[PDB]
Parts: sequence; structure tokens; C-alpha cells
Amino acid sequence: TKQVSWKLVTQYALDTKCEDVFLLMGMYLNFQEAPAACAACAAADQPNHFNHHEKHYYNAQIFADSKNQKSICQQAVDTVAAKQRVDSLHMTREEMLVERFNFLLDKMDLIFGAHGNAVLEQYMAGVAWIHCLLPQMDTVIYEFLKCIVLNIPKKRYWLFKGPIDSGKTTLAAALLDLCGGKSLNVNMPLERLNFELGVGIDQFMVVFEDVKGTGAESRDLPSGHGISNLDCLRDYLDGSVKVNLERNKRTQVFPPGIVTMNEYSVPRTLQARFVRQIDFRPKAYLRKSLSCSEYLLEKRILQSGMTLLLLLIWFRPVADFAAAIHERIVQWKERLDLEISMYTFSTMKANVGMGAPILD
Amino acid sequence: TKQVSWKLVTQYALDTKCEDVFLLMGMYLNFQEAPAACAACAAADQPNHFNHHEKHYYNAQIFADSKNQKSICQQAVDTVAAKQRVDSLHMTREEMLVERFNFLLDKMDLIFGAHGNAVLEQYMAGVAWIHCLLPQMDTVIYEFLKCIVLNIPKKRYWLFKGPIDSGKTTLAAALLDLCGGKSLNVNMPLERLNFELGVGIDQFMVVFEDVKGTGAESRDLPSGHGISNLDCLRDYLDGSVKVNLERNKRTQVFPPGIVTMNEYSVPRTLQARFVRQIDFRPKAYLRKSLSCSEYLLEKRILQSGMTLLLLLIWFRPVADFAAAIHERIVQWKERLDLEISMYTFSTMKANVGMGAPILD
Amino acid sequence: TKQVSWKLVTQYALDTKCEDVFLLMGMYLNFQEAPAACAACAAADQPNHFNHHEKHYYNAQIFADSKNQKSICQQAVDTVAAKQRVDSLHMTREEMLVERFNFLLDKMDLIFGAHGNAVLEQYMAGVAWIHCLLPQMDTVIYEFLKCIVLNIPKKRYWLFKGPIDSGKTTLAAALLDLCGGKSLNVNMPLERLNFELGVGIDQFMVVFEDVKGTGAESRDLPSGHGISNLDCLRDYLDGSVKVNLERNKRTQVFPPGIVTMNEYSVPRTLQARFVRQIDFRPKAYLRKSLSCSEYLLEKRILQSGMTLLLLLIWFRPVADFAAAIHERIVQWKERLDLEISMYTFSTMKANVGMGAPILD
Amino acid sequence: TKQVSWKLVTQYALDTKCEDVFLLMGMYLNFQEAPAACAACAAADQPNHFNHHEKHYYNAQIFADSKNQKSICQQAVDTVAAKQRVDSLHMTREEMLVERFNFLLDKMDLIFGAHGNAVLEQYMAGVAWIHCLLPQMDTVIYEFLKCIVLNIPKKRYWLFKGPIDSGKTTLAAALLDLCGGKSLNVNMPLERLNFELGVGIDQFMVVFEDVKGTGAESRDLPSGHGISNLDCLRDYLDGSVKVNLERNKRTQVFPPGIVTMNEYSVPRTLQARFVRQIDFRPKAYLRKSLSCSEYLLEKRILQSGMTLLLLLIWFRPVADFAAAIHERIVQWKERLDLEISMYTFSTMKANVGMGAPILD
Amino acid sequence: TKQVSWKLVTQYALDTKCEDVFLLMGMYLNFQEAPAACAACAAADQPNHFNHHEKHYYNAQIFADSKNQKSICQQAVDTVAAKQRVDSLHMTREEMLVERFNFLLDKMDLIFGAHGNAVLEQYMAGVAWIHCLLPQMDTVIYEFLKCIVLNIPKKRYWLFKGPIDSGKTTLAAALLDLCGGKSLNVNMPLERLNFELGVGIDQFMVVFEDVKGTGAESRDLPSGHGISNLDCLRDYLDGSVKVNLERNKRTQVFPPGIVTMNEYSVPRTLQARFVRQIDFRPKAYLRKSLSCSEYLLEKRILQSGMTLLLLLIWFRPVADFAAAIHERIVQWKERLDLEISMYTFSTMKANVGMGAPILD
Ligand SMILES: c1ccc(Oc2ccccc2-c2nn3cnnc3s2)cc1
Ligand SMILES: c1ccc(Oc2ccccc2-c2nn3cnnc3s2)cc1
Ligand SMILES: c1ccc(Oc2ccccc2-c2nn3cnnc3s2)cc1
Ligand SMILES: c1ccc(Oc2ccccc2-c2nn3cnnc3s2)cc1
Ligand SMILES: c1ccc(Oc2ccccc2-c2nn3cnnc3s2)cc1
Ligand SMILES: [Zn+2]
Ligand SMILES: [Zn+2]
Ligand SMILES: [Zn+2]
Ligand SMILES: [Zn+2]
Ligand SMILES: [Zn+2]
Repeated sequence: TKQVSWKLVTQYALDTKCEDVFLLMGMYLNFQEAPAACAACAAADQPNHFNHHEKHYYNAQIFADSKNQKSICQQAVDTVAAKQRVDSLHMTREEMLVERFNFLLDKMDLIFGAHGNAVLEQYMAGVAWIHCLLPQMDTVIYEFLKCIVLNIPKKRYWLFKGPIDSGKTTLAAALLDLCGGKSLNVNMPLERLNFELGVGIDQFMVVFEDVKGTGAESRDLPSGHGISNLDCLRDYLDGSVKVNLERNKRTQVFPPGIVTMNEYSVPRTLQARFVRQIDFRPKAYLRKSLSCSEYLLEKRILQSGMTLLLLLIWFRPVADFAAAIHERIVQWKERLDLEISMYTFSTMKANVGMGAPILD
Repeated sequence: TKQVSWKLVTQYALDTKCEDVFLLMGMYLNFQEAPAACAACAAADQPNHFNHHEKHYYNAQIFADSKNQKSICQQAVDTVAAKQRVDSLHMTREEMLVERFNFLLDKMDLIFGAHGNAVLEQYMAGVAWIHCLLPQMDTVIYEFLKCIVLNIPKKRYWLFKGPIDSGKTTLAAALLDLCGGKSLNVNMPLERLNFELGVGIDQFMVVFEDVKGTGAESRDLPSGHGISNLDCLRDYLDGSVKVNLERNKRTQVFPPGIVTMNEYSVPRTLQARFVRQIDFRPKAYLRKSLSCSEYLLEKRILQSGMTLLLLLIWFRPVADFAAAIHERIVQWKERLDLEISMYTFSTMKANVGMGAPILD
Repeated sequence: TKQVSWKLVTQYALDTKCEDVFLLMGMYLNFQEAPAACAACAAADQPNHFNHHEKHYYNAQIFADSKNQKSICQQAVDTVAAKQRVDSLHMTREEMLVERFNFLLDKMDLIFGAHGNAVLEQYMAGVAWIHCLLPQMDTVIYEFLKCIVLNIPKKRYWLFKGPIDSGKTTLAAALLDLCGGKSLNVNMPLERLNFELGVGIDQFMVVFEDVKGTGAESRDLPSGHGISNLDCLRDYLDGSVKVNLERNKRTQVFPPGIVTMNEYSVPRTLQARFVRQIDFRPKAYLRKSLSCSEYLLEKRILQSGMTLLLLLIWFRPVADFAAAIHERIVQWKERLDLEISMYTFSTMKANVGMGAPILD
Repeated sequence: TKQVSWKLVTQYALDTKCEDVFLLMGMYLNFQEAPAACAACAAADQPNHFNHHEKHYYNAQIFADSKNQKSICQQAVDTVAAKQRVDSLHMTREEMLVERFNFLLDKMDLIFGAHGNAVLEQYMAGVAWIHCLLPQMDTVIYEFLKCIVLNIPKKRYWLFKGPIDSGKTTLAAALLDLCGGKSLNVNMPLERLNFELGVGIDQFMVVFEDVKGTGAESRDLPSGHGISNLDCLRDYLDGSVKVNLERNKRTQVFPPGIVTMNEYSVPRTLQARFVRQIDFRPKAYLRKSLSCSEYLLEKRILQSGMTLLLLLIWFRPVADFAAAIHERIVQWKERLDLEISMYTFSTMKANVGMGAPILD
Repeated sequence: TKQVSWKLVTQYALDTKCEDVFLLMGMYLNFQEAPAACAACAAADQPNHFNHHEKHYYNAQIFADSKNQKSICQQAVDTVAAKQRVDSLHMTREEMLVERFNFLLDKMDLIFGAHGNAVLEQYMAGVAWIHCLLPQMDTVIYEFLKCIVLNIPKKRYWLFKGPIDSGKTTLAAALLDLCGGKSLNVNMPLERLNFELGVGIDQFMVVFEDVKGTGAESRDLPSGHGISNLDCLRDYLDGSVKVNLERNKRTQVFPPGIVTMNEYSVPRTLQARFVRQIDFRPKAYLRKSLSCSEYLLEKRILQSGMTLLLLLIWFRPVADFAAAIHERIVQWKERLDLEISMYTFSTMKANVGMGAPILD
């Protein structure tokens, strides 16, 4: 009888960075039909399918007849986790950011391509709104990337503070997506904390999202254990030494990142853990401009790492990006130039400032 | 010795969307007897049996002699879960609703067919009662389907508020069945919450059923953690970003849906999460008409997604439905036309309004 | 080497409805000795042995030499669970009651037979006592069976209320045995509730036994969470929609049944969930008659489903039973006629009323 | 290569009623050496070894070379549990007591035999002390055995009440050993109760040992949940219906037995559950006689089921015992007659009454 | 291919009493190199290596090439546990103490031998200090051994009471090591107690170390649940009946031993459980002598079972030890005689009494 190549299934999982045994199984089974008569290959809208179908066709036919499908996929997924362990220890943090930028650029090549449905001008409208959120915004994002890549002890965490719908949640979500990190909830009691902190294993960056304090009920702010919990996690935030994380599973320097919170009282000991604090104040023109440009909210553009990378490609020269992605940055600069100019971009920012629709 | 085709058992599970290892085992074993002398095939009342018996007969005989029956069925059920993972990521939300409508139409073809026992006029009486529950009811249902399919951030959740037996529970149950979602209970403490929220993995929509608040004991309303819990789940309700769900198991945008509750105080922060609120007030004629038309309650017609789809087929033209199901909508319109007219339907609604039996 | 037929072991488990892996193993090993010299076969007092020994003799000899006995039995027991899953979805509720009546009649054929030790006149004395417990008792039982078979939403639960030794516990236990359901304890906190509710999976009916309330300590009634718990289980009691039961394991309409309790205060919201309430008041003559007819208590006759089925066979004509069991009802009517008459039965009820021994 | 007989290892486990996988493994490995030069066989002090060595010698040599020893023993132990399941359902309760008496008689044949070290006169001295503990003591024990064998609902539990060292703990321990039951601790909260009650699965009888109440601290009695817990276990104590026991594992009538406690207040509802209450009052002569006859305490004679069976063999005629053990009762009566007379036994009881050493 | 002898690996584990799967694996792998060029064999300082290398060399080479190393070692370790189960039931308690004394003598033969580093005069200095701790100390130790071997009900537990550094902890630790028992912590709540009590399974003796009471905070003594817990464990301490221990795992008479505690109030009911109480009072000369003879503390001599056995070999004649070890006691008496005399031993005790260095 024909033998299935476990190595080839693993190669597919490695090429697509697949961490889900069931997703892998389903995707691999979808390669068993003839690629010449494959409608998914003709549509060319799913690269994880159309770029691999021909290569995996004969192996997928054998896989379809297998009595050990889950085990083949478990070894493949384990190899992906094994590669991630090797990279977390050998890859430089700049190489880690290049890998994430390449993932975002692959997604951008698709959604703004011939077989995609995204509108590039709508994402550029988001770029204009984001550039209006803070002064020197391209420098804010660039200096955040430097903070994450350099990973300097005591200079690794930024604090985002402000009320609801102030751009604080949005910017933190977009920066998380740009770097490719994980969000954490520390509003739970200390008993469940260690399992939640374990989510940061092999992660590039993290966001401690919507951290709550106590005694702010008189200002309509909810009570939580967040601020108290974070104040007892100095070694995790500082990154001077390795911490023991469990989900024990790994001993590593806890990832850098962001803490987001409303207007709670910050203890002196927790305040000292942040190299920078950004205060987010709601601006009437930002909300108005957003209400007039609904596509931004509907298509989740403002929370996208692709929007922040387009901002960077728009504002920053080729030399500001790592050498390994220079060719892709140049091709994206040519693409953006065809559709927007410094004059039309300036009009978009002027439209934001007036609380009018960003696109005329 | 003869070898059992694991692929064929998987094909049966895929064709019937079987997610239960024991149900699959029992159903497959029932294919081992000769289909020519099969009473279940002659009765033709169970499509998951009579449409598959002949195809799986020889394989079921081999399956009956197997010493590894549970393992064969586990791989089959896993393949169904794998396909669901692939669809949750590749299928458009319109395609997801088409699949559910096709499932409801298959059930309708059976129960209102030659080998079925349901009475089509009784379901149409339910359509009349439902159309009397709210003004422009066909538009209410249609706009709910648009809300679920479009899945727009901050515009994904509807609030159903009213006392007991006000039509609030019934409409939410019928909309859940129409879309094919899951019901959730958030009246438990935060410690058990994450396991309950994990029920929403790969789901099209959800209902947070009978959410309880505090301090409404003086108005005979029970105390619960529901309203407090929902107020701490902004990212789940908004759908702006992906949430980490566990039953970790999957990172996804939490499904859209409905929250149902009695007349509790809604906090300003939780109130802002609903794009629409429908207030359900008990009407004496609705209860009276129901008491005179007992078949509605006895046969669970008012809670049925089939009743809401019949309402849609009755009120809305063919172009209001997706192109993929147009042929089935046309055949159902012809079926309904033979049994009810706009005049006889209007009499049914007039009978509801008088609190008299819906069917004369 | 000889191969054991897993299919034949499964067939034995299916024929005896065996749900216990260890019981199956022990019963099957007892078939390895020669049936011609088998004392258990000569005694003919255990049908699960003597009706299967000859058929399974050669396979049991091979089974005795097996190095995988537990696994063979696990697949057999799993097939029994698989069949139960298929029946819970395809069998009509009338067919489910026929299956239970046939199980009770098989037991009756044995204990009142040539190789049995039960005294039919003693069970008929129990029939007389039960018929004295409530007016029109044969109608009470028959209408309960109709309630369970019909399974109508909001009309599925009966409330049995009274002090200790009032016939309330006895009648509920006997009705449970007649239908073949499970008893549930809801006096535990909500944290453990879901695991207990999961006991109702694939069950025909349930009894929420000895439900306790609060603040009745001044009337010597114990405190418990029962009444509070049941008041938060409307969807389980009503049966309008399917509930998610776990022991997740199955999504189904929660079984119908009975709630038994002492004289606690019932909340308006929980009271509305019962289509009928029966109040049990202790009668001095019932206790006295029981003290004079000790065999009833000693032989567990009053709690037996066989006693309630004998009551039905005695009072009701052949047409009141399903067509599938008519031949067995006729044979039991002939058996009862040989031993009791309407005159001698009337004397037994007169003896109950006088608090004297039921049998003269 | 040579094959190990799993059936033969199972036969050894069945013959010795072995329920411990590790004990079985160790005992079986001790059969691998030549029985002709076996010192354990020459000593003849361990029947579970010397009566099986020759039969299992060749199989034990093969077992010694096995790479699957634990699995062979697991199937053997499982078969013992399977046989116990079959017996719990088919064996009459008289047959269950015969099996226990035969186990005690096998132990007695050994310890009072040529290769034993026990002194029969010392056990008879214990018989005299036990016969002085309560009036008509041989009738008390005999009526307890009738209570356990008959297992009549509401007439299955005896209450033993008294202070420390009153003979209450001793008699209950000796009756437990005589019947072969299990002791239970119900002084724990209700949360852990069900796992403890599960210890009664397939058991002949149980003792709820040293049950504690509340508010008796002013009388130097410790506080506990025992009495409160037992008051909520009516169905377990009454034995009118089957209870669901877990360690779910089995549905059965909870075993009969004894409840022992100090002088706590017994609630009216819990008091009604006992068919008999024995009050144990400390007697100065009993303690004094015991202090003068130390061998009773040192050799654990007063807590032994062998002491109670010797009491029965001494006081009761052959016809009072089941027919199956008549030959063994006759041989033990002849043995006792050689060493004690009704006159010398009467002197022993007179010595107890004087608080002097029982043996002159 | 070559086959590994599982029996031989088991034989090594049995010979070294190995209860650690990982230790066994590591020790066995260290036998794969040539014994002629083995530095560990030339050093001759580890008997578990040098006395087994040659015997296991060829099997260890095959073991090194095995793909099932952990499983081979698991069966070996299981056989050691199986042998321990057999011995716990068949070995006399005197034979159990002989086995422990032989283990201590093997260790003594090594550390005081040609390839050892211990100084015999330093251990004899410890013997002198220990003999100064209590009057008739050789009789105290000997009577403790009699108490443990005889294991008489109600006469099995000794109480050691005194403040910190009073010799109480040291003597209890040394007696534990001499007998080969386990230490237990009962200062935890009753919920975790049963798992801790399960540590006493198959153990010769136990020490309930540093038991804490309540309300002694005014005397600088810490609060704990120890004394309260022990007061509810009468059946465990008395040893009149078998207790059910879990880590259920085994039904056995709980081991005898010691309870150590500071000056807390002992309840009358717990006090009655001890056949002997030793009060430890700090003596200034004992601490001073210890400060001048640092090697005692540095080399853990005072806590050693070897020190107590040397005390016994020094003070007691050959007939005081079991016949099986007489030859080893004689050889150790000759060894001690070469290095110390009754005169030089008396000088050591005089040096202790003066608080001066024990060795001149
Ligand atoms: C409806 C409701 C809220 C809403 O606000 C936002 C929604 C998403 C992301 C950002 C915002 C805002 N950021 N921002 C800064 N200054 N004012 C604002 S609002 C927009 C529409
Ligand atoms: C008996 C008890 C209750 C009952 O009520 C209902 C039962 C099921 C579903 C809906 C209803 C009602 N919906 N509605 C709206 N205005 N009044 C009402 S009653 C009907 C019969
Ligand atoms: C001893 C203790 C109690 C006892 O009572 C009963 C025992 C079992 C089942 C039913 C009863 C009673 N049912 N009933 C109705 N009116 N009075 C009564 S007593 C009988 C004997
Ligand atoms: C030392 C400490 C206690 C002790 O008491 C006993 C020990 C074990 C078993 C029974 C007893 C007693 N039963 N009994 C009846 N009337 N007085 C007594 S004492 C004996 C010696
Ligand atoms: C430093 C700190 C403490 C210390 O005490 C000891 C250390 C270990 C073992 C025993 C002792 C003592 N046993 N003992 C009896 N009378 N006084 C004392 S002290 C010695 C040095
Ligand atoms: Zn393709
Ligand atoms: Zn068929
Ligand atoms: Zn037979
Ligand atoms: Zn032997
Ligand atoms: Zn060596």
C-alpha cells in the first residue's frame, strides 16, 4: 500500500506557520481533488491553498486514505512549535519583526491585488485619521518598534491612559497587530494569574489590555485586580532577568509591550515601570470624521497592523526598514504613489480636522 | 480479511454534519442489513438513513466486524470539526446563512412531505401570530439577518427586553434556530465565565439568554451576575478585535447575536453596546389567541426557525434571498400559494387581533 | 489461533441492554462452561444467562483465552450507548414506553413464573393499597403516562407535595420505575448543578426528589438550595427549547417528570411550571393497613413499577395499551382473573379502608 | 517463544479474591522458584502461596520473562471485580454470608493449626468478655446477622450509642469484620460526601463510624457534620429504593449496617431511621478484667470477626448455621469441646464479672 | 536484533530497592562501558555501581540501544513496589527491622571503610552526646524499638515535647532514620489531610513532626491545625483496626511512631493516645559541647540512624540483636573496641557534661 509523507505534511504546516491540528487536517484534505479542475485554484483568493495544491496533490490523495490522520497532523504542528522554540532563542529581534512585516505584506499583496476586495484609498484614509491621533505619529510608531526590537531592561513598557473611545484601545490593538503579539487580561485574582501570564511564551510583544484599579467607582470606573496584580510583576515588566512562565513550560525574559487603562490612580512603584506614558484625550473632530467615514469601522481598518505599516511605507524612506524587505517596500511605495500624493494626503488630514468625510 | 473504508465512514459523517461519535457509530451500524428488505428505507422518514443505506451497505457489513469501531468514528467526527475550522475561515457569512437555510429547507421538505406528519397550515398560523408580535415583523427579521451577515463592529448586538411571556424569549429562540447559533448563560461568577464563552467557537451567532441584574428583588426579579459580567465583555460584544476563547482553543472575533433580559437597570457602558433595543410588552389578544390555538405550543412552532423562514418565503420576493437557494424558494412559494392566499393570511392576523382561534 | 467474535459479545450486550463493562465481562465469562452440565441453566432463574448460554458457549471459551477482554467489552458497551443515541432521536415516545413495559413484563414473567419466588396475591394487595391512596388512581397513573408520552411544552411536570410517609415518595418512586427514568438531587449549590442535570441525558423521565426550601426551620423542615435552583431552570422544566446538558455531552429537550417536596413555600414563578399539583395527606387507615401487611414493605412492592403496571392491567381494557403489547396484556389479564375477582379486589380495598390486613 | 497463560494468572486472582494489582504481581513472581526446594512451601504458613505454588510454577517462570506483567495482572484483577459485580446481582444474601464465614473459617483453620501461632483459649477468653458486654449476647449477634441478611426496608440500621471505651467501638468493629463490610466517615462537608458514600459499592454491610453532632462542646464532645449529613441520607438508610453511588459507578440499594456515636442529640427524623438502639455504658469490671488479660488487646482479639464466629459456634447448634457450612461447624464444635466446657466457660464469665484475669 | 533482559533490569532494581524510574534508568545506562577500564569501579565508592557493573554490562549495552527504556524501568520499579506489598503482609516486624539494620550496616561498612571518608571517632562523639541527652539512653532507644516491633494497640505512640533546640527534633529524626520511616505534616486543614496520611502506606513507622496547637501566641508559639487534626485520628494512632489510606490505595493498620511538638496544651482525648511522653529541657552544657564539636552538626551525625545503631552496638551485647545480624554485630564490636574503650567513652561523656569539646 501507498505510504503518506509525514515530512511533506510537516513542510506544508511549516510553510503556512500552522498551529491548529484541525485546521491543518481540513486544509490538507482539500488538496485531494485534481488541481486542473479546482475552483479554489481558479479563484486564487486563498494563498495557503492555491500556492500549495499542486505540490501536495498526490500526498493528499494518500492522506485521504490514512487511518492515522490526526497523528500525522500532530507531528506537523509539533514541528511548527519546535521551529518557534529554535527561533525564539536564535533569531535576532530585528529578524522577528522582518518575519511579521513579511506576513503583513503577503496579506496586503492579496487583499489589494487582482483577487482581493480591499480598497487601498480606504486604508489610506485610516492612515490620515491615525496620523491625526497624536503629533509626529510616524515617529511615535517608529520609536515604539525600536523600543520592542531593542528590548532594553526597564525601558520596554509604554502606558496608554485615557477614557473610552479616545483612540487608546485602537492604537494599542493596531500596534499589537503590527508586531504580532498577544493580549493579556490581569483583572482576575492572583490564583489564576500565572496561567494567563503563560500566554506570553515565545511571544514578540504583549498588551495588558484594559487594566482596572480600585476606589474609582465614584468616577463611574469599574473595580478590578489589574493595577494591584501589575504592581507585583516588576520582574516581568523590567525584563532584567528570566521569569518562570507556565501554561512549568518555559524560562524566558517576559515580552515587552503596552499596558492600557482608564483614568485610575497609578501607584508610584507601578508608574516607575513605564519609560513612556501617552495620555489619550477624546477629540470631537476625530469622532465626527469617523462617523462620516463608516468604512473605517465596518472594515476594521483602524485596528489593523496593515494600516500602521502603510503609514510607515508612506512617511518613511526605504533605509528606515530592514535590508531584507527593501524590494517589497519599494514596490509598495510605487503602488501608493499611483493613488495618493503628499497634496491629496494633506487634504485627507485637513478633512479629519474639520470632522468631515476623509474621502472626497 | 476485508478492510473497512475509513474515508467512506468520514464521507457519511461529512454528508450528515455528524459531530457525535456515538450517534455516528449507531447510525453506521444500522446500514449493515440488506437495503431491499429494510423497513426504515421503505418508511422513508429519516433521510440520514434512507439516502445513505445503499451507498454504505457493504462498508457497514465490514464495519460491523471491526475491532476498532470507536477510532474509525473518532477520525470521521474529527474530519467534520476540521471542515468546520476551514469553513469558519474561508466561507463568506452569506454562504454560512445559505448552508443553514438549506438545512432548514431539507427538514421542511421532509416534515411537510409524503412521509412527514407536520401540518403546513398550523405553521402558517404561527407565521400570523409572529407577524402580530411586532410592527413590520418581516422587516425586523430581515434586518436582523443583515446585522448577523454584515457583522459590523459595534453594530452586531440587539437587546430584547420585557417581562415573562411577552414574546421576547420566543422570538430570540426562533431567530437562534433560523441562524443556527448557540445559547449562553452568563449568570455564573467570572471564574466559570471563560469556559461558557468558549461555547461560541466557530458559531454563526449567539444568544445571551435571560441575563439577570442586581437590586431588582423589590420588583420580584431574581438576582444574578449576568449584567455585571456582560459589562466586562466589551471586546466580545463590539467585535472590533479577535478574542481568545477556550473550552486555549481558538482566537476569533466573538460571534454577533442577541441579549435577552427582564426589566433590570442597564448600565450606560453596557447600553452603548446595543445597536438596537426591542421592548416586549404582553398583549392580552396574543395570549388568548395562543390559548385557542394550542397546536402552536404543543408542536413547538413559535420557537422554530422553519416558522421564521416560512414568514420570509411568504412576505419577501425571490430576489431577497441568495441566488444559490432561488430554485428552492420558488418551489416553496408555489407550495404556500396552494394553501394560503393574501386574503386568508389577513383573516388569520385578524383572528390573532381578536384573541380568537387563528384557524377557522 | 482462534479469534473471538467482538460482534457476538456486542450482540449479547445489545440483547441484555448492558451498560456496565465489568458486569458484561463477568456475565460473558460465565458462558465458558458446558451448557449441558450448567447448574445455572438447569435452575432457569436468570434469563440473561440461560437464554444466551448455548448461543455464546463457543465464543465465551475463546473470550476466556483473550488478552484483550476489557477492550472487547468496552466496544460492546459503547454499541449499547450508540443504539440508545439513535433511539433517543428516532423512536417515538410511545415506542419508548412499550420498550419499558416489555422490560417490566419480562421481569413479571420470571418472578411470578415456575422458577420465580414472588407471590402475585401480595402484589395485588399493593395494587389495592395504591388504589386507596388517591381517588380515580388508575386514571391518575394513565394521565401521568399520557403527560410523559405527549411531552407537551409547559405541561410536562407534576408537583407532589406533602409531609413524610404520606404516599408522596412511594408513588413518585413507583411512577419512576414504571417509566424507567432517573432521580435527581438539586439541594446542592449551583456550582455542582450542571453535572447533576447531565444525569437526564437520553432519559425518558426524571424525578427531582425531596426538593428543599428555606425559612421553614420553625416548622421542623430542613434548609436547602432545591427550590431556589429549580426556579432558575425554567427552560429545563418547560421543554420549549433544547438545553445544553453535560456529564458538553448532548443538546436535547430536558426530560419531563415529577418534583417531590415537603410543605415549603413555592415561588409564583416556580409554581407556574407545574400543570398539576397533587397534595398528599397522611391517612391513619393506610399506615395501619400497611403495618398489618408487612410483606408490602419487606418485598418493596409499593415502590415497584410492576405493581403500577398490574394496577393498569387490572383496571384498564386491552385497547388502552399500545398494539405492540396487546398479546402480553391479554395473557396477564387471564393470569390475574385466575387469582382475583372484582369482588375479592373490592374486599381488599375495604380491608385497606378499615386499617386491617389486606389479605384474609 | 513461550506464551504466558493470562487465564491461569486470573484463576489465581479469582481463587485468592485478589483486588490489588501489585500484590498479585508480587505473589505470582514468588511462584517462579522450584516448589521442591521452596522454604515458603515447607513452612506452610501462607495458604495463598503453598496451595498454589505447584499449580502456577511453570506459568510463573514464563510470567517472570514477560514484558507485559502489569497488564496481565490488571486483566486478572478486573475479572475479580467482574465476578464481584455478577455476585452482587445473582447471589442471595445468605450465600454472601456463607462466603464470608468460609473466609473466616479458612483463617481460623490456619492460625489455630499446626503452622499457626494463635492460642484458642485466648480467643475463648474474648468470647467470655464479649458475652459479658450485653445480656443475651449470642442472640444480639444472631439477630444482627438476620437484620443484615434479610435487608428489610426501614429495618436495616442499628444505632450504637455511648461514651469512649464502652464496648461500642469494639462490638461494631467485630460485627463489621464478621460480615465483611466497610467503615465510612461522614464528618466531612456535603461536597466530599458522595465520594465517601461510593465506598459502599458491592459491599455486604457498612459502619458509619464515630458520627459527630453539634453544640455538645459544653460536654467535651467534638463538633462535626456527621449527624447533619446522615439526616439528609434517608434513602440510603431506608433501602426502599436504589441510590446512585459514585467513586457515576453503580445504581444499587445502599448496604445495611450500623451507625456508632457518642452521647449527641439525635434529631427525630434521624432517630426514626433505626430499628434498634443499643446504649453502651462503661462497666468497671469489664475494664479491670481486660487490664488483667492484656493478650486480648495486644492480639486484637476483641475486634475480630473470628471471635464473634467462635461465640456463635460455642453457643448455637449446627442447624442455626447455613447447610453449606454444617461440616465445618461440626469440626469446630469438636475442637472447642476438647479445650473448654460449659463449666470452664462459666468460670471465665465469673472471672470477667469479678474484674480478675479471665484465664486461671 | 539483540533483546534486552527486562528480568535482569528488574533484578538490579530489586537488589538496590530502587523506587525511582529515572534513577534506575541513569544507573543502568552507566553500566554500558567496559568494566575493566571503568573509573567508578576502580574508585569503589558506590556499591550500587561497582557490585553490579560486571553482572549487568552486556545487558546495559543492549539497554543503551533500546527504544523502550522508560517502560523497561517502569516494570522494574513496579516489581520493587510489588515485593514491598508482599513483605508488608508476610514479613514479621522483627524481619522488617533486620532489613533496615542491614541497610544501615551496608552504609557503615562503606563510609568507615577503605573507600569511605567518615571518621568513626566523630560518630562515637555523637554517641556520647546522645547518651547525655536522657538518662538510661540505650534503654530508651531499645524500648522504642520494642514498641515499634511489638506494635501493640494503644501502646504504639510516644510524645516528644519541648521548646526549640532541646534535642527533641534531633532524637525523633535519628529514631526515624534508625527504623526507616516517613515524616508527616498535619498542620494543614482536614481537606488535604487524607493525602498526607496516605504517605504512611507500607511504612514501618512515622513521625508527626512539629505538631502545632492554638491560643499559644501569647507564649510566642505559632498557630496550626496539627493538635486538632491528631485528636480526630484515634483509629490511626491506636492501631486496633485497619484504616483506609489513599494517595483508595491500601487498607492497613496505620504505622506506629512519634508525635513531636512544642509546649502546647494537649487535649485529654489526645493525651490518652500516648503510652509515653518524654519532656525535652534545653541544657546549657549540651549546646556548649556541640559548639565546641562542630563536626557533629556539619556532618549530620546527631540526626543519623547510624549513630543510634553505633550506640546500640557499643552498649548492648550480641544477644540483644536478632540472630540474623549476629555476625555483623560481632565484627562491628571488634571495630569499635580498636578505637574506643569504656574509659575513653566515659571521658567523652565527662567532656559533654563540662560543655567542652567531646574529642581531646
Ligand atoms: C461611534 C462610537 C464610538 C466611536 O469612537 C471610536 C470608535 C473606534 C475607534 C476610535 C473611536 C474614537 N477615537 N477618538 C478619538 N477622539 N474621539 C474619538 S472616537 C465612533 C463612532
Ligand atoms: C399559557 C402560558 C403562557 C403563554 O404565553 C406564551 C407562551 C409561549 C410563547 C409566547 C407566549 C406569549 N406571548 N405573548 C405576547 N403577549 N402575550 C403573550 S403570552 C400562553 C399560554
Ligand atoms: C412504618 C413507618 C412508616 C410507614 O409509612 C409508609 C411507609 C412506606 C410507604 C408509605 C407509607 C405510608 N403511606 N401513607 C399514607 N398515609 N399514611 C401513610 S404511611 C409504615 C410503617
Ligand atoms: C486501657 C484503656 C482502655 C480500655 O478499654 C477498652 C479498650 C478496648 C476495648 C474495650 C475497652 C472497654 N470496654 N469496656 C466496657 N466497659 N468498660 C470498658 S473498657 C482498656 C485498657
Ligand atoms: C547552634 C544552634 C543551635 C544548637 O542546638 C542544637 C542543634 C542541633 C541539635 C541539637 C541542638 C541542641 N540540643 N540541645 C539540648 N540542650 N541544649 C541543646 S542545643 C547548637 C548550635
Ligand atoms: Zn486548488
Ligand atoms: Zn435502510
Ligand atoms: Zn448456563
Ligand atoms: Zn512455595
Ligand atoms: Zn564500573
